[PDB]
Amino acid sequence: RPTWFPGAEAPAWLTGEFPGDRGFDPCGLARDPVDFAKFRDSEVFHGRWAMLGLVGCLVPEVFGNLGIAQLPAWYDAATVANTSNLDYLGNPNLVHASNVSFIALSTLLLMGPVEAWRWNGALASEAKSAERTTYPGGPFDPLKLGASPELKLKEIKNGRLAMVGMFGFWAQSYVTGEGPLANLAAHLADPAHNNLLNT
Amino acid sequence: KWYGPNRPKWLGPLSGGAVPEYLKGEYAGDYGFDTAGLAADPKLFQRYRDAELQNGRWAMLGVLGCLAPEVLSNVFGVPYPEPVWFKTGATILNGGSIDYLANPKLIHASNLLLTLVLELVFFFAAETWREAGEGPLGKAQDKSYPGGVFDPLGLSKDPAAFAEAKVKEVKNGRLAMLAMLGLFVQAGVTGQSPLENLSAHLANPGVNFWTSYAPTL
Amino acid sequence: EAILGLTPCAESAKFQKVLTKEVKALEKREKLYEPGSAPFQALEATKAKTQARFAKYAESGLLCGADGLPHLISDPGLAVKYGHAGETLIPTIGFLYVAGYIGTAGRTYLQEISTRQKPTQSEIIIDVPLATSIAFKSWDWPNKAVKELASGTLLEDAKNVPVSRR
Amino acid sequence: AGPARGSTVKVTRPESYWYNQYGKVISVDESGAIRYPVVVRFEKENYQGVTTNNFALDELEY
Amino acid sequence: SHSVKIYNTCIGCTQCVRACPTDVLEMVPWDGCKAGQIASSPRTEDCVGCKRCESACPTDFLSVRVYLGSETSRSMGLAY
Amino acid sequence: VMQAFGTPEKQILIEPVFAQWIQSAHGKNIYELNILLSSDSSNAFSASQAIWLPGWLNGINDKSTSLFLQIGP
Amino acid sequence: MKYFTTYLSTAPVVAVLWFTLTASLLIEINRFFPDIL
Ligand code: CLA
Ligand SMILES: CC1=C(C#C/C(C)=C/C=C/C(C)=C/C=C/C=C(C)/C=C/C=C(C)/C=C/[C@@]23O[C@]2(C)C[C@@H](O)CC3(C)C)C(C)(C)C[C@H](O)C1
Ligand SMILES: CC1=C(C#C/C(C)=C/C=C/C(C)=C/C=C/C=C(C)/C=C/C=C(C)/C=C/[C@@]23O[C@]2(C)C[C@@H](O)CC3(C)C)C(C)(C)C[C@H](O)C1
Ligand code: SF4
Ligand code: SF4
Repeated sequence: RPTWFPGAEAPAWLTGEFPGDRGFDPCGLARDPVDFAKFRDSEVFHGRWAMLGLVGCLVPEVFGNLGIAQLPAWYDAATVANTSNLDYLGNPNLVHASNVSFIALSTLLLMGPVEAWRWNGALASEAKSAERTTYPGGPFDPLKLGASPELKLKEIKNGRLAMVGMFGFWAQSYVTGEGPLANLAAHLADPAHNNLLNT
Repeated sequence: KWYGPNRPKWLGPLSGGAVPEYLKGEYAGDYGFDTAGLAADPKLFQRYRDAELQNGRWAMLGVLGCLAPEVLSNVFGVPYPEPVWFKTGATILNGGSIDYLANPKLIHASNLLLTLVLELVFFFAAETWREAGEGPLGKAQDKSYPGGVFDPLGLSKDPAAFAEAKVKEVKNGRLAMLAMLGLFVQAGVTGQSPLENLSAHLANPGVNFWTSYAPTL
Repeated sequence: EAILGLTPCAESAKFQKVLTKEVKALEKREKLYEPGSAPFQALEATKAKTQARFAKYAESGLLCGADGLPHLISDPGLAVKYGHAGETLIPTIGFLYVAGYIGTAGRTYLQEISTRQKPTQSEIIIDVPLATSIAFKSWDWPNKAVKELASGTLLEDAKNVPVSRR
Repeated sequence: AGPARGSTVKVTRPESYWYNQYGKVISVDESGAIRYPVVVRFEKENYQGVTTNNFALDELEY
Repeated sequence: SHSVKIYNTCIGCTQCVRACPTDVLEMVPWDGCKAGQIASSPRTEDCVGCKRCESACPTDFLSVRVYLGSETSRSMGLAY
Repeated sequence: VMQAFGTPEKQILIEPVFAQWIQSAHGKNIYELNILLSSDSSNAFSASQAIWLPGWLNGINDKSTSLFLQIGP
Repeated sequence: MKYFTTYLSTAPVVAVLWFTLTASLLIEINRFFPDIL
């Protein structure tokens, strides 16, 4: 079986039934098969939020460079909403939001139902069964294609990449003090002397 | 190097009466040395065995970690603030930071107590798993010789090679323990780096000794 | 370094006021005696100690309040960041070592005599050899503590613990 | 069945002082009319100051 | 009046009966214990509530039990 | 006993730093701790539509009111 | 003396002795190294 390290033997509980299995579980976190189904949902979920979060974090830089709008930087938006107004796509008549606590309240109030419904497996107040959803289909799959194990592996794989990417964005922004594409531009200019190990 | 009743012993050929009875050559590094009788109780002997291996393995990483940043600063031009082992530590004091490989984008740690508290918490977990012999990383095969995740290359699979390598481990461990005790006493007496101590005795085999410091006591 | 609105005792005027006030009292008492007499010598020893003590507090980075008296810092983060760990944090470790020692010695002696014929006679007449042995072997008490904890020999099981009608 | 004279039992009568504690069996009565046939002796005296008590079989774990 | 009740854990040692200062308890025949007697409380109109019987009883949680109730001149121990 | 023996400097006088921290976060500037409402640069302070803050800070840094009294040993 | 040491082993004697030593030690430390705050 393909594994994360040359020759490395898989655990007993990681067999290969589920997409993305490369026998990686040193810390033995999926011994309990009850916790493994939750973790599997959490992995895909974390993945999908990372992918959307990556795209949404590149969008200010791209829209800046292509002359679409002067959006704030991803690490500045909460500061902008806190001190001034957050105007959608530059346009001061769009959204124009000014108070960070009302944004947070709204975020809990909108995402609460949606999150409960996701967990419950339906638009109801009690879970249908003891199983996580993860691949709903129906309205969430308008193009009528999917849930094949190859596509699932494609989701898992891009997800994992985006989560490592997102960690990148956080650390980069702290260290370099500038935007992510700016960091790419810096490395592409002079790679021997615009990197981490050069000081 | 071996086990059994006719293994190497600590007084060499003249080691007839020099071996206590309870040391029957079952465990690695038995040269029949126990002159204070500490291991006469066999539960105490299991304890001490684990302790000798814990001190040893820590001593090995220690001596490597006390020498490596000095060597990196000497050989290569890595600009450590105070690269000596007994002077490292104070770097995080005052307003200074700790930068891995003297690169201020690497750890950039300035909070001593946050460092220490994280260490104690991590160790309280990992040492409690060690003592229990079961934890996240699995159940131990032997308390001192866990195996599993701890042996990823499978070098303990062969029984005879494992039996030898236990003797290699305990002998390197003992040396490292004497090294570390060396480092401590050298710093306490000479006040200089241990690579400077070596350089001073390489330049001059003669007076540059412990018997240049002994007259001052 | 002045933190929390406090001044260092080394550069506090109220600190000096206090030292003056104590030394002046001692001078007044000395007026009554003769410069060579032994009460005089006693009051001089007292005054010496006093000035020494204030000097010590001055070169210890202690922090004075508006009253001019030293104040202790007990958050460990503040203590370690501003060099005040000797006020509470080191004493903590020191107390917790000695309290763990006393506990360990007491528990040990009790578990030892509990296997005797009349265990209650060994509580009112102390087995002094046994007690001294335990007192001196218990200097490494975290060995026993972490062993008992991790193994499971620290706690009695609930089934063996007497309890009321609940 | 009864415990053997000299065996060790654990009391399971909740109102007793010796609940969850271990005692020695001294005597078992064999008549069926007796309501508490087993005599148990304990090391720890109760608040009354007695150390012995009669028990039924359904109040002991042996 | 107070209420004195006897429960089936009695072992017929007669100690409660001996203890009682107002003759409330007596021993009647029974087959539930080796001594073949149980305590009983016919004259509870004469019980003063002293609880001497419960102090005498040697069973683990007493077999005799006095529940104090309504006072009368008899139970209140009055010579007036 | 320290007061009785004429040595008030040997009292144990622990500062209440955790309550002084909370007071600092509410806007008291007597402890020089500069956090939350006592820092000018914080999000909590610079919250645009705060607007209760000038009144509040006037009140909390006035000795006459009992709005968070100063505290010590 | 044949049971005198057993008398000295009884709880109030051992207590008086132990407190006396422990007290004496703390007094002597507070003679040599006074005024630790
Ligand atoms: C072996 C002796 C010993 C040990 C290990 C403990 C341990 C404990 N006691 Mg207990 N206790 C003891 C003796 C001991 N006690 C004695 C002698 C008394 C009567 C005064 C008590 C009265 C007592 C009360 C009222 C309470 C505790 C509580 C506790 C628990 C919390 C810590 C504490 O409150 O300390 C406080 C300890 C004391 C107030 C007593 C001082 C104990 C002395 C200083 C040490 C033992 C002296 C002994 C003579 C040593 C002889 C050893 C020698 C022969 C080798 C902890 C389990 C508390 C608890 O239940 O926590 C949940 C609690 O409320 N203890
Ligand atoms: C698996 C395993 C192990 C593991 C592991 C590892 C490496 C796990 C790591 C996980 C990792 C790295 C998870 C990251 C998540 C990132 C997310 C969800 C980001 C969302 C981000 C979003 C939704 C961002 C939104 C916004 O940015 C937008 C779009 C615009 C901004 O203006 C505003 C904000 C910022 C709000 C062990 C422990 C090694 C051993 C064990 O045995 C087995
Ligand atoms: C066997 C026996 C006997 C014996 C014996 C003998 C000889 C015992 C000797 C034991 C001995 C000598 C044991 C030393 C251990 C040293 C260790 C663990 C070092 C770790 C070091 C570490 C983990 C850390 C190092 C550093 O933190 C430092 C210091 C500073 C930092 O800048 C850098 C780092 C973090 C890297 C008797 C008593 C003679 C007779 C009896 O009958 C039988
Ligand atoms: S309470 Fe007193 S009077 Fe009443 S029955 Fe008991 S012993 Fe007799
Ligand atoms: S009630 Fe108690 S005291 Fe009275 S006879 Fe029965 S066992 Fe004995």
